[PDB]
Amino acid sequence: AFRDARGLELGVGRHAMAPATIAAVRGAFEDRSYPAVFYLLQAAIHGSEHVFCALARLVTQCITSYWNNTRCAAFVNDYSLVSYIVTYLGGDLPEECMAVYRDLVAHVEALAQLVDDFTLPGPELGGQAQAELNHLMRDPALLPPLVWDCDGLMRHAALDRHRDCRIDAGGHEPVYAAACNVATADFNRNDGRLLHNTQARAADAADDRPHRPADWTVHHKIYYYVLVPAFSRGRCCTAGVRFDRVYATLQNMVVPEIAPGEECPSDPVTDPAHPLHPANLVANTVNAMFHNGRVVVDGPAMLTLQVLAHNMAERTTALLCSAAPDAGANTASTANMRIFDGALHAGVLLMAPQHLDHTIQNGEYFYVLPVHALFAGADHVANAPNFPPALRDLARHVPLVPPALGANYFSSIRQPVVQHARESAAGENALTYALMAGYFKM
Amino acid sequence: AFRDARGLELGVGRHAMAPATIAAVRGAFEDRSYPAVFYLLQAAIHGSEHVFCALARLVTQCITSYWNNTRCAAFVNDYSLVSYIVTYLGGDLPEECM
Amino acid sequence: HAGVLLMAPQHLDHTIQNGEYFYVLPVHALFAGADHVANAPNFPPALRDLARHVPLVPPALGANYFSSIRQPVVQHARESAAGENALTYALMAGYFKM
Amino acid sequence: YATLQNMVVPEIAPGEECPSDPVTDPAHPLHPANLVANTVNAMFHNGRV
Amino acid sequence: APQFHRPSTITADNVRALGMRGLVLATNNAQFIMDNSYPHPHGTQGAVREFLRGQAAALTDLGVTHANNTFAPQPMFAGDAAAEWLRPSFGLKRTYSPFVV
Amino acid sequence: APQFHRPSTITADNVRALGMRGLVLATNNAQFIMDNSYPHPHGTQGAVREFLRGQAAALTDLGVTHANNTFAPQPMFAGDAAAEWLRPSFGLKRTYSPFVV
Amino acid sequence: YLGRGAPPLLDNAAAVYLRNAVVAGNRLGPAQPLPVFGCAQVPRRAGMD
Amino acid sequence: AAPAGPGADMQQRFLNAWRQRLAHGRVRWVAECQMTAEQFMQPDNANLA
Repeated sequence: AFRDARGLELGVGRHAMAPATIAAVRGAFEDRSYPAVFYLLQAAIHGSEHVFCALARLVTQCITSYWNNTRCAAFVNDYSLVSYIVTYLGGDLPEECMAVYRDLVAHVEALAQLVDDFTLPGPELGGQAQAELNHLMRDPALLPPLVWDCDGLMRHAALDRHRDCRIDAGGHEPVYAAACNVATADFNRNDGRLLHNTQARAADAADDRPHRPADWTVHHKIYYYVLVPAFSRGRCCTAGVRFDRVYATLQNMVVPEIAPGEECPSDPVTDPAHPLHPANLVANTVNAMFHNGRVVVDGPAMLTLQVLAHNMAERTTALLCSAAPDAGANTASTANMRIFDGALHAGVLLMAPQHLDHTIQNGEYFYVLPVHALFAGADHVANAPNFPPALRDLARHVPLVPPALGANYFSSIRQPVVQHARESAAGENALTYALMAGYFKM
Repeated sequence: AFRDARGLELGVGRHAMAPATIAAVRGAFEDRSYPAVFYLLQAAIHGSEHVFCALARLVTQCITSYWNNTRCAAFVNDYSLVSYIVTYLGGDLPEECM
Repeated sequence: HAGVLLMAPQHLDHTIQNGEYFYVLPVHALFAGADHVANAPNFPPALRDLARHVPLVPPALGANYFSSIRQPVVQHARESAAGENALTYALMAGYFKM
Repeated sequence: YATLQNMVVPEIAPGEECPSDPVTDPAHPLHPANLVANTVNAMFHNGRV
Repeated sequence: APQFHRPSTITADNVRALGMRGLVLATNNAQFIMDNSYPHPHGTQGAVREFLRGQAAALTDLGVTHANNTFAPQPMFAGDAAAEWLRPSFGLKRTYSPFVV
Repeated sequence: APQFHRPSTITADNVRALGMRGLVLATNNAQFIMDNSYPHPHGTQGAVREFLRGQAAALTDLGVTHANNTFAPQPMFAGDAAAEWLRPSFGLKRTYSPFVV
Repeated sequence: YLGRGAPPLLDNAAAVYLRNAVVAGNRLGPAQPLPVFGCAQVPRRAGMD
Repeated sequence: AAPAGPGADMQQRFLNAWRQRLAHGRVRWVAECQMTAEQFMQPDNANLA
């Protein structure tokens, strides 16, 4: 009750998130029925520009379908996509369905502007910006819990060797890999090599330089360490994506051969010539997975999935990384304590716990890594296969985060921040500020 | 809280900028989808009286679409045009947009 | 003379480069995008911090002290929560000369 | 003035009418088959006008 | 004539011979019994690696049957253009609907 | 027909001899390699003035082939009229859509 | 900062930074940099009430 | 300064030349952004003189 007075104080009227754009968000995270086509697409796009503008049309179809069916904005579980759905697709989405995607980006950028109200001007210290000694979100010492690039990892390592930047990637130091297409698969490897598959076009590629704006990483952190735990109440968990089977059930193609004397059939039900017709369904293909998924996607647009040939993705690599405390906080008594926060290069965030469909298994595509104590389910981690039956009770009580991805007392975000997400009735819009205040540094 | 409490004290009832007309105009300045075509026309018109009555049919077909897609005002970034959007286009723009 | 104002930032286009059509100038401190100025090509990497707090206005377009609006009128814009219709009046009350 | 004047305006047949719908009408300037990469018409569609 | 119940049979030229539409029914029609008598010389996981190729290879091969149904992919991005010294480059995200009479 | 990898080649006539329908394809089909051996006599930016004239000239030939599709242009403003001493002058704000059946 | 005997934080850029942003102008903080031996001394006040 | 050179490069010149000047020490009129009235009266801010 204290903090939500602190937080609601900072709600001086900086920015608010419209109540319609809230219920239409919770309406996403809480859908028990949510189309698995959306999870598969993210794995296909995997963040890249080139991939997105290629598949840009498919997206526009899936949303408006889902926006008109359940009236809940989708693709919320990744900010990278939410950041594009604003910029690229301008007029496709209805008047209404955009506003939900404007506020998230807006209400993020509103939180990023607290910190610069509360910092004084001053010279840099450890090679860090002065605001970086104030707020945690501005720290490069963290990483977003989900990263599609090697770009952030470059900057973190580049921090002062005083702040000891190592990575155990499957247990070894960082190595960064150029790009990944059909020929290069390497989905199982534990070595240090890390893809950069997200690139504007075929012409510009490197592992040592980013192609993107300066604040890109910050807004991510603000999104995952604030908004998602504000809306989700910690009911979601990270999961490693298996790229073996994704492209497969994506590149299964029933696209009917079109006769020139006909037209392009748009109807998923009545048209025998549209790939979504129940006669074209052959179990566990894309157009057949739309039947299990109830999504409208056109046969000709199904082709643009060809661009998968032009870019592919590797695997989900667990990363420890270490840091010593700040240039400002480092005292001869402190120097020997470290902070360990794990992350996942090429990973995805689940939302709702569908374990009860014998038509959808738990461990087919996505396997569950509970990265951080903020991300653990009661009904996710418990419903995985081979969960010890004794821990079923205690699993309700505590997060099961495995120590290879980092434990509590060494992390930079402790337990008591978590329950502040669950136990605060302040609302969606008054938590976000209350959290941002929580993350200033002592 | 001074600079306002005075200005607000000048808010005695001179003019109210209507809240609906406030919601739109922000949406313009806040569009990251704001189409670059709208910028190009400005470079074209370049303030000309004549050039605007020349393209006067384009603007309408450009606006009313945009107004219908995002429900926001457009061409907000130059006052000259906004003065032209009034003294010329009376009945073309929708009942709502004027 | 014959310039154009850019309302909202779009830097993410790899479909649109930044220096294609409109090269950005920050005429006066009231108009400098904290975004825009930071995303220009070859923007010095060190200044990215500092460029957020302060505007960057080329001394060829005139400096703070030697302009007719010093800094704070800018911050009365950002900070004041008084609402759109209540701000503007406060500004028209800001410019009464001394 | 360059990329306003790089133009695909297709000629209209004498009996055919003036297309108002950009999608299925081949004679519309903004028609996708009339859209050529990074051109005036491809610009209007790039900005969806 | 590939056999999916013998892992050493799967190759690219065997999967390419049977097209995408055949691949649609080729997945269901197999027999539940698997044969380990002759393992895969590169390893058995090479068959899942081989599985993504045939479909991805058939993707751009599927649009060839649709070659009269689609357009040419444009630059979706700037920096990809023939000549930049007169006009600048846009890029075209294809939200249009390729179809041809 | 002017070659687009030599700047000195493009002139007024060589571009004007080309129509609006062929204007859009020649720009995307050019060669990515530039020759420094024979540049333009008046410079590179002197030809920049030269190409923008062609577009207007191409707009004309475009709207000349489209001239039969439009109507007689009226003045868009007052002050332009033959007789101002009996009735005054309007000008036609053009919101209409010239098309000819 | 009148007192002494606490380990300085490790970055001489920062340890000097704080002190200067604190000791400056304080009614109390040492005027002359700390004399190594006896004590720090309070700035003299012009007049008292 | 005096306006010099083309418009396009007028900013890049400035930046490139002023990289150090902006990075030497903080700028006065912006440094006062966060000053409360009561902090502005104390001996701390040296600008009172």
